[PDB]
Amino acid sequence: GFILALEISNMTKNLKYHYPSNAFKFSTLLGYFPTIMHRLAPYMNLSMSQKSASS
Amino acid sequence: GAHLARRYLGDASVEPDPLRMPTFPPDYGFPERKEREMVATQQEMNDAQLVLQQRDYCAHYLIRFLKCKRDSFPNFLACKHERHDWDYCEHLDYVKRMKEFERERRLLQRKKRREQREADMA
Amino acid sequence: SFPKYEASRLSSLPTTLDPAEYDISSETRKAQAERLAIRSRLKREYQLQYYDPSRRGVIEDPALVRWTYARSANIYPNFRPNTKTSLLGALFGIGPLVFWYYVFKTDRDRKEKLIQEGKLDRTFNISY
Amino acid sequence: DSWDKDVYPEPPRRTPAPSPQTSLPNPITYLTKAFDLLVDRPVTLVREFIERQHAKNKYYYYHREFRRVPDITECQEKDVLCMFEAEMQWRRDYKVDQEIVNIIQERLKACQQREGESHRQNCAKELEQFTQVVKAYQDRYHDLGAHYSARKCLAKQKQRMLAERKAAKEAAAA
Amino acid sequence: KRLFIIKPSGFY
Amino acid sequence: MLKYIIPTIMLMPLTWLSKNNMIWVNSTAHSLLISFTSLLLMNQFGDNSLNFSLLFFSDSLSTPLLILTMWLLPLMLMASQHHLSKENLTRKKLFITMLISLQLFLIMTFTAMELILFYILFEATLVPTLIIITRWGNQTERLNAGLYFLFYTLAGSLPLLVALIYIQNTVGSLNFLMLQYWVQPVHNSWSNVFMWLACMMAFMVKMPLYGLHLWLPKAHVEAPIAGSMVLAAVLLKLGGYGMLRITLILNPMTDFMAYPFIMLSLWGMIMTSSICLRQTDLKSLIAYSSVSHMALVIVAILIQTPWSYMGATALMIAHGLTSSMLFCLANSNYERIHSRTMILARGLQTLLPLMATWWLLASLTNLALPPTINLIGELFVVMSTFSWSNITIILMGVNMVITALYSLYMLIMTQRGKYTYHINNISPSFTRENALMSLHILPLLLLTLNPKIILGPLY
Amino acid sequence: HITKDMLPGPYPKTPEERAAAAKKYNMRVEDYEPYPDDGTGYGDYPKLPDRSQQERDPWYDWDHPDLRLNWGEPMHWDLDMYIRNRVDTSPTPVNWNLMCKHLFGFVAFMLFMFWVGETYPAYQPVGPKQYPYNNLYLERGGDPNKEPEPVVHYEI
Amino acid sequence: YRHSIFAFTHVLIPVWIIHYYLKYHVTTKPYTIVEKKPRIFPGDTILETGEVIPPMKEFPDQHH
Amino acid sequence: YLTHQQKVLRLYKRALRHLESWCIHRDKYRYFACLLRARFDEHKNEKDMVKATQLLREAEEEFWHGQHPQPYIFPESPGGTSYERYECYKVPEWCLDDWHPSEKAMYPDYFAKREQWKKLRRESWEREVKQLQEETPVGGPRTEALPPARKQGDLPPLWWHIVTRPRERPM
Amino acid sequence: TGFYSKDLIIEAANTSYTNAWALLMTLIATSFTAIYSTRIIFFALLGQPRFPTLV
Amino acid sequence: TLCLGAITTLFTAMCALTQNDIKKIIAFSTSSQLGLMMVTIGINQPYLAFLHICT
Amino acid sequence: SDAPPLTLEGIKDRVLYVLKLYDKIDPEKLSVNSHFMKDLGLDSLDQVEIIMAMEDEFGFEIPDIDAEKLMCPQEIVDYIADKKDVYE
Ligand SMILES: C[C@H](CCC(=O)O)[C@H]1CC[C@H]2[C@@H]3[C@H](O)C[C@@H]4C[C@H](O)CC[C@]4(C)[C@H]3C[C@H](O)[C@]12C
Ligand SMILES: *C(=O)CCCCCCCCCCCCC
Ligand SMILES: [Zn+2]
Repeated sequence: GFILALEISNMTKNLKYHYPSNAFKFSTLLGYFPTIMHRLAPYMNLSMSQKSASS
Repeated sequence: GAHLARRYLGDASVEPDPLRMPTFPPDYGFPERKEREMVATQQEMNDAQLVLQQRDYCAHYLIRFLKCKRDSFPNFLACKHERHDWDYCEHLDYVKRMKEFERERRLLQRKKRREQREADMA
Repeated sequence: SFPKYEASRLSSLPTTLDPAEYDISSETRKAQAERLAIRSRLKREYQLQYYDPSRRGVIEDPALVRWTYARSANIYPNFRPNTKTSLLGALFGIGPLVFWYYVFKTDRDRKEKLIQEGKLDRTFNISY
Repeated sequence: DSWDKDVYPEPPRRTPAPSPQTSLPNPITYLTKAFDLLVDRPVTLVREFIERQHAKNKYYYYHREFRRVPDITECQEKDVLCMFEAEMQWRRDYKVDQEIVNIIQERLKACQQREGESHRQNCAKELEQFTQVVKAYQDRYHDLGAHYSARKCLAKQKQRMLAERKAAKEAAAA
Repeated sequence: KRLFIIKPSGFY
Repeated sequence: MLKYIIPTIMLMPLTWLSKNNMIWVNSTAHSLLISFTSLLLMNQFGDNSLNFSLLFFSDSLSTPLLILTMWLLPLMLMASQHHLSKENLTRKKLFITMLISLQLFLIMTFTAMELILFYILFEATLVPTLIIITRWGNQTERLNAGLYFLFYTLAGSLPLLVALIYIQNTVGSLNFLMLQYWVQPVHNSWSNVFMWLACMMAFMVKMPLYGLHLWLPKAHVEAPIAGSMVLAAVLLKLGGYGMLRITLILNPMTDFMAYPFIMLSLWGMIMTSSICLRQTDLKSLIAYSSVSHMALVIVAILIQTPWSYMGATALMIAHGLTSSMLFCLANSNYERIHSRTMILARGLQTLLPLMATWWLLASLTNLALPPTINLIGELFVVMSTFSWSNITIILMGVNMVITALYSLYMLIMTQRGKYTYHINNISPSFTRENALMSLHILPLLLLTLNPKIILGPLY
Repeated sequence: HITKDMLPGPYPKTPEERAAAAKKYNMRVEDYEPYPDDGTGYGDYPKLPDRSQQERDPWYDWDHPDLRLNWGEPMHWDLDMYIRNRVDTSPTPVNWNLMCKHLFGFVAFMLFMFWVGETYPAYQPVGPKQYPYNNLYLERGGDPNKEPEPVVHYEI
Repeated sequence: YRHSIFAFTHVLIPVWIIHYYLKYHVTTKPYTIVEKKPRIFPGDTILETGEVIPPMKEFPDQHH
Repeated sequence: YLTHQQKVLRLYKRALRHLESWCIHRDKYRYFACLLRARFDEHKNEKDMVKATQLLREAEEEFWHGQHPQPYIFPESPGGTSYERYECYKVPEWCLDDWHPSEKAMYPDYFAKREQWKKLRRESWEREVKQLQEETPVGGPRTEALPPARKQGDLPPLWWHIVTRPRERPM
Repeated sequence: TGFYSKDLIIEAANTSYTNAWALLMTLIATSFTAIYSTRIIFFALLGQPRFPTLV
Repeated sequence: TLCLGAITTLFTAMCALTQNDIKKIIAFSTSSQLGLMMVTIGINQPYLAFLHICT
Repeated sequence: SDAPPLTLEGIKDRVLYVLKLYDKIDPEKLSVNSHFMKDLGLDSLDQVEIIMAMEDEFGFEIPDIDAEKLMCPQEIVDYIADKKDVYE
């Protein structure tokens, strides 16, 4: 891992562009688990609490 | 290890079954195997508060080691002589388990050979 | 060129990618004048009271009152029993009660038999 | 003594004699000596001063005794004056039975801690005694309900006697 | 250069 | 109980004969002494209850509710001083008179030994409660809130009277001590099913039971602060106390007649807890919070286990102190901004640092943080309902999650964040308000050290 | 002290009412969109976009910076849900549909592989551990009254 | 001096209170303080009775 | 709205910062910062508003597909790790009027100056009202910008809270 | 400090009757520990200072 | 527990290979280390898991 | 948190010290009251990156609405000082 990490780290200094890999954005956003669960379950629960439970 | 392929990606009877071993009788194969003895005794292991998993034939070396730890305090950079005695005896005990495994592995093949020969010829 | 953006309920369409922020017709920009015209008028009305040194208390916000009055006390007078309200009410209101009754009733009927028959482990159970 | 050894048994201790082998001095012994001097001594003197003050004034309190009264079985049906005393007696026994189980549980837990790793074997008269009393306690008081009473306790027994009596009849015929 | 730190009345 | 009944009655002459400016000092000072003497009721024995006379008695269930009832009257007097400042002197005395008479009926209700004496005093509490809401409430909705409160109770109480009088004719007595020995099992017939309902629905509407609760958000919100404190703290417990008594003469029919009411309460916990997460009114949010905690009490009384009754007794005492404190806290803010909207005033922890510590402690007890008695009572009910059915752990668990959410939602909404700019009249907390919050939280936490005095008869 | 004519009312029927409602709520008559008259008690309360407060201009001088509101602005029916603490409707770097597929795929793949690894355990080649005294019959609490089934291990 | 005062009002007075508490109120009740029995090894001496357990059986001497 | 000039200017700033995030190393960023500038330099002016929009819409699509998932954010900007970290320390000034006299006596100088500001604020309020109802159309103001004082000795209208706002690091 | 606990765990994990896929993830993760561990050193210690001028 | 740790010791480490914030990177290290402790519990080595906590 | 404060002189020196390192303006002709679009001949795109180098010096972003209103070095000093509460 150190050997793989070192060589991959050095590539950042090579003057060149890159690509926006999906597998990169999957790890950057924590597998999307927050963006979905922390945005969906609150919406479902808080919508039910007002539309069904109360009104 | 290395025999997992021989257990899944190959023949089955060639490789033993860890959950069921031993399969063949305990005497067939050797000339009156000498029963394994135990230096320690139940009353001695009980009074040393050895963990149950440590109540094996390798005991009576752990008991020696524990005495050194209590009788050398504070000398935690010591008692290494007793550490290897119990560790070495543990190493030998593990070998026997492999030796039990290797014995089982071949006897299954020998059963394959005997059945194959009599079945194929007839 | 690039794949478009799929807008969901919890993911609004970015304003840059919305095909209405670029074209600005005569009427489209006129509407944004009224929005800023009214909202700047309220900003003025708020600031007259906000900055007044002879005002101590709460600046009652009629928008806030209308929000609470619509959420609590104005619902029933605008309620009509119809197919949606009745079917939604029965499903949300009565469905869970019926669902839970059979889960517990079935569970307790099964458990009762195992105790009369002596097939339930209660060796050390003396706290109920 | 502080408590009755018969109720709360205690196996005799066996402290092995120290057998040091290393030349180093054991710090624990020195701390033990220092503790006995800076802590154990001043505490002992202050208690002894207080202990004497309790000898100048010595008053006694007594363990209340309740003489047995007729139980619910002898109580006449719907007779409150008799049912009342039997019910009150039953409740006191119920509380006594609860504490008896606590005594056996405390003995069970002390054994599991006194015997260390060798507790599954060395604690067999404690586990057995705990199992027996719990079975006895369960039969007497269990499933009665929040509004438990002597009448409800009696009915539970009578249905257990009938269930056990019928089983004996079937076995006897064979 | 100590400045005045505005806090709510801590007397009550 | 004449050592407590008579002095309470004497609070009425004291208020009316006291100097014009000393009405609040004498009633508060002398009502606190009555609370002090209420600690003599703790002479409880392990086998027999403390029977005083032919009319009144006190077991381990009545005692904690009596001490709680007599402890709130002095507190309610403090909370009422601000909003009665510009009140006519005679009308102000009539207000203190209604609160005294309400305590008089409560202390006789919890100690009544005969179940029709209980009914008369149980039903008599409506008149002083109805008058307080309808006369000294602020909004127009008090009138409609008073009607809802009156007719929900009577719709249940009146059948209860027919059942109670019927039980006396069949059994010959309604004395509670007699019923413990002359009680007979209830056969499963349609006639008994409706006897069972008549003996419980009156108490269910007061707990309240989910479905029959559409007066608590009206009464507990439109009432003055003193009305809200007693409505939530002691008046909801009359239904709980009533059920803990009358279930003695309903066995074994409670085995199957409890199912529809256990479901309403178990599923009513989630429904009411969820409602709190979307409330736009700080006083209504606290009011709905009571229906969820009293839902646990209904389930606890309907499963009839020694742990459930010990949990039910502790929960009722714990809720009374916590709910009374939450209403007091919501009122302190209302006395400044004079509006109940929860989002109107925010970041109050920056302007009232100490009052925000009372908010935290009230919220911690509301969500049942151990070892507070709120957790002890709630925990003992989960243990008992688990044995009743292992699946109830799911519904109990989900409510504990939602309970923490709405408790901390109001703490964050009103204490944290950023202060509202145009709110410039947040004066520092008065000593009266701080003392009012202490008198709730301190006894609530002290009960954790000796909790056996609130665990009820089955301890 | 607000009169009943400045408070929310029933669904507007004629265009004239929709004009008064828009003026009442401080909105353009064109932007004023009532909720559908479906009978769920919405009345004439304006239907605003389902945009959270987290995706409002952070730099604009709001009268309520934490709420991102303006004094006198019509509040969203679900404002309490859309405050900056609860629900975020901001655009994401990845499309919502693609996010669910990737997350479900990863979890679905991982769960299956654990099951595969459960029916094909990895274990070194060794016979079962052998213990003395009938496999520690007495040590494991075995009653010393019933005769244990003898177990003997031989050297090898 | 600062540590001497701290070690007196925080380590010495509390331990006096605890030791007084444990020695004369906690240890006077059954099973309040339960200590695991000391480990006894083959070839020891017991202080309570002077018993000398037999050392052990002879070992099949090994090496390595 | 925002004209057409401003959108490209805003997009250019975002593109560089997102590019700055991918590159990290300064030397790479300078190499690509000018390259990205060139791609803007190619299509400067160019008139043809209809075609101008097409280049911007294509630009926005490219930016969205290539934006960094986790762009660098300044610590004290929306999204930063220190955004509003000191809002809890910012107490308004009207709370000082509620101070007890025994604790005002600890700052005799500070509250002496406050009376001057409060005295100043009261006297100037009437002119500020006049200054606002004269420089405003009949149909109420149509912008949030406020006029300055058209005189000497007159303070700008609506200055009290703008001037007296809490400091950025009050403690 | 880490060696005396983490290394013993991996030795016991490899040589124990265990889930094969679960064991693999443990070994992969240990390699992944070095990659992000190195990410910290390179982007904070090595290279050239990317912080503002006045520090 | 073995699988619960293995998924966590791998997923959380993966999320850390691309995080920029220094605190978040170290946070995802804790989850990976906790997952490893769970794996230790899953292979019936409770005392190794305790030792890993202390170290 | 131990960070030395900012003075009016310190802000002005750094604002010019960054522009003087810009290879698009003559240092001799660079004055505090010197426009960017009307005196030193700079395009708007250059102005935008003027802010970026300015923000990266003081370590805090400037709103784009208020970023496209700083056309003089003195105005930058006014904005940076005002935002960070600098008075002497
Ligand atoms: C010992 C410690 C630091 C000494 C040092 O410089 O190393 C000093 C710092 C402040 C002191 C404490 C504070 O003075 C507050 C307490 C009051 C008294 O000084 C004695 C106890 C008391 C709790 C002190 C104990 C000790 O002297 C302290 C704790
Ligand atoms: C037997 O239990 C082995 C299970 C897999 C664990 C070891 C995996 C790593 C093997 C690397 C050496 C392979 C031989 C070159
Ligand atoms: Zn007021």
